[PDB]
Amino acid sequence: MSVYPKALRDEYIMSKTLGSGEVKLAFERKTCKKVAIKIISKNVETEIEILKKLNHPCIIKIKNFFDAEDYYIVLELMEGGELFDKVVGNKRLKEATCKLYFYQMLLAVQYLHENGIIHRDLKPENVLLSSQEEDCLIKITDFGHSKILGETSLMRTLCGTPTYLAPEVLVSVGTAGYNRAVDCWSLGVILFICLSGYPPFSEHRTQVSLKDQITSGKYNFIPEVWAEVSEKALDLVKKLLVVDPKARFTTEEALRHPWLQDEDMKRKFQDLLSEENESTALPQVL
Amino acid sequence: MSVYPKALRDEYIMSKTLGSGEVKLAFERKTCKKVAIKIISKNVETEIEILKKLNHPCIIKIKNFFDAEDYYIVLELMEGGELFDKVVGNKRLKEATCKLYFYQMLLAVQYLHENGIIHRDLKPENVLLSSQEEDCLIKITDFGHSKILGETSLMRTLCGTPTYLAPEVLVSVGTAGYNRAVDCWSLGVILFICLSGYPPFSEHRTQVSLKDQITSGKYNFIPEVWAEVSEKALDLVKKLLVVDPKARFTTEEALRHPWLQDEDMKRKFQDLLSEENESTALPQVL
Ligand SMILES: Nc1cc(-c2cccnc2)n[nH]1
Ligand SMILES: Nc1cc(-c2cccnc2)n[nH]1
Ligand SMILES: [Cl-]
Ligand SMILES: [Cl-]
Repeated sequence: MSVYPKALRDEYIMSKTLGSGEVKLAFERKTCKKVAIKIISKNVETEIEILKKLNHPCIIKIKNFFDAEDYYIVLELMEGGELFDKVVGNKRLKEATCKLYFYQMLLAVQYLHENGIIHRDLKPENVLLSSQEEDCLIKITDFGHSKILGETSLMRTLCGTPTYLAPEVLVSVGTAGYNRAVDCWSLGVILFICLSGYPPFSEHRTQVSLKDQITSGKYNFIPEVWAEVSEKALDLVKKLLVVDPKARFTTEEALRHPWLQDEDMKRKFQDLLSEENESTALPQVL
Repeated sequence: MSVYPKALRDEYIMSKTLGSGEVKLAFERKTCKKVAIKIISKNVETEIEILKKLNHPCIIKIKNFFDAEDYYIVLELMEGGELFDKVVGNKRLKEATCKLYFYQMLLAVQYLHENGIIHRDLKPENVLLSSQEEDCLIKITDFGHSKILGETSLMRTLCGTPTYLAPEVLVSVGTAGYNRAVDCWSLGVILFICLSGYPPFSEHRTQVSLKDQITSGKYNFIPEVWAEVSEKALDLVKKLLVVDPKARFTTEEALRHPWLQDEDMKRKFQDLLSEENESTALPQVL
């Protein structure tokens, strides 16, 4: 009881659903190559604007866009699907795999912040794996909730005498420009789930409200589970799941952390990178 | 070394400067009536959008707009000029006059908030008097810094499970939707200046920083000055200059305050209103 717009249909051959909410597999007619088409029912203009400008190997790339009776966003296909499907229902990833994926999430999020973009909705369902192999490339998706940086409204206000300026505004100055720390919290919640198989904060088998657990920063620590996990890995989690956003670890601090000082891991990612990049490598000036 | 655009020039005869920063007096050709033309050098689109939709006797009305090499905003002329020029350099207004003007500022700001608009830059230089008479109509101007309401970004976020939501975001929930209280602070600083002739917070003859005076909410109280002012008037000032924005008086609470329960004042404003409105009164169905 619905059709695809003529414009989309002219360029792509639509196929099977990859993930409803919907995301469909499609074939670009010109190349005969698999693509992914994200259908948004009728903020998307901001998302396209962000996507088009951003260029990193661990951030999803926009290939095409259709503004019809619904929104159609053509993206590169990720054959591994969602990271969520690897962690769902107490399923746990090996420490090495966690590092390989985490490192990439850190590089991706560092890039975003470097470029003044805050994702705001990082989750295992927004981290996509490139292949059905455990040693693969990851890419960050869903820039729907993303925000463009600048405390510009406060900065403009501060340029004047605060004769008439309310105290709450002068108070906010202390915290202002730490909105990006929300993404480091999120990564910290992601890293906990990956390593343990379980969430740090939940309403399962507890009296304390999800709100209170988070505000206090008192995560559920199950020793039996974490015993199979290194002290370095847990130290990093502890460093990102810090209530004070000014005290919280940045992507830079996390990347400098001992847990990430792994040359084997760094080499594997570089090998996966060159493997992807080998297909489109133009001969070069020597 | 500059000219007015042909489009503006086709409709208006530009005249003398009313206030630089610039604001010029002009004559609408069709009516031979005095107008005020605000020239902004190349947010104005938001300001026009707000102005066009808002309709209250104590809020400036937009008559025309020109988007040229500069921005030109045609507004109703206010022959009394800025309220700032009545309070500048220890000059003080009589209590009755303060009430008449304050009441109108409260009605104007109530309207804004009722309609989901926060002015954000209320000052005596943004309050315009209709005539050179002390008993006159006032109108609120400069919607440049104004913001359109809705905690929509937090509201959208709260619709989900906060498994991955940062604690600072859950903390902000307590305060969220009290941004309008910034305008009540501002009015409170305005009312202090009008009644006393002096500002509540300044770096003049004091050790404590302007920031600290405001954050603490410790205004400069000079008894000798305020002795000539009623306890009701000062009680209202004390009620608006409250550090906690949740505890601070709203426009509704202020309008309900004993100081404003003045039928003589309310009658005078109504008489000034009908006097302005008499010119454009269409005969009506009886
Ligand atoms: N852009 C993109 C989305 C997807 C996907 C794959 C499987 C399930 N859900 C989403 N792949 N590539
Ligand atoms: N719209 C408007 C502005 C002004 C004005 C008058 C005098 C000084 N500064 C501004 N009258 N009416
Ligand atoms: Cl179809
Ligand atoms: Cl000219």
